[PDB]
Amino acid sequence: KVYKVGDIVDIKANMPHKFYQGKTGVVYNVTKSSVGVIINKMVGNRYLEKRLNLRVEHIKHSKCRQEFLERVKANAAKRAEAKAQGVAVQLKRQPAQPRESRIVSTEGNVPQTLAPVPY
Amino acid sequence: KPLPKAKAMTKWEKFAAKKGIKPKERAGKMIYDEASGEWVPKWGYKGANKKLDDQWLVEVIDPRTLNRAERKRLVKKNEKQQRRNMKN
Repeated sequence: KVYKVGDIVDIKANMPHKFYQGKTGVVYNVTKSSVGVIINKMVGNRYLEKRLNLRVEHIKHSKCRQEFLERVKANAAKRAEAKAQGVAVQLKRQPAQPRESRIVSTEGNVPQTLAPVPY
Repeated sequence: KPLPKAKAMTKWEKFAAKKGIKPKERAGKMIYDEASGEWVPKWGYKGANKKLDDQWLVEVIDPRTLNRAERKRLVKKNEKQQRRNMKN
């Protein structure tokens, strides 16, 4: 783990002193013994930046921008195919949908009735 | 050997005595830390001074090293003042 000026990291302390503990910011300095991050804090209804100076081992890289890249590459593939042929490809995602009709079967599964228990 | 006598006022015993600064009671060496809940020697084991050294974030060059330097400057100034007084 070696960090560069500008990358993104999250704070994770391995007690009662201070708790950001799970925010996400950009490295704006890398000194020998530590690293420095900035964090936009909601000062009432404004975003004013605090410059925190963490240590080395209390910070790790982030994967909050891996799915975007992987999906853009999968979309490159899908669009290569959609130009290779005349195909409706429907790249857009979709929110989870309501289910459809079904027919359950009580052959090896007879419904067992159960009542609530006492005290 | 002659009898022992060495009466220097070191300019602190002069300043403190022109006005009415009395000495301190010299009761104890512990303070009370609030979060945590221990008695944490003020100097004598992980003294409250050497705490900004291992703090897990400082909230603003590394500020902890600058703090160490600023402490060392006062230590060396105290030693120099003592040497000057002893030379007087």
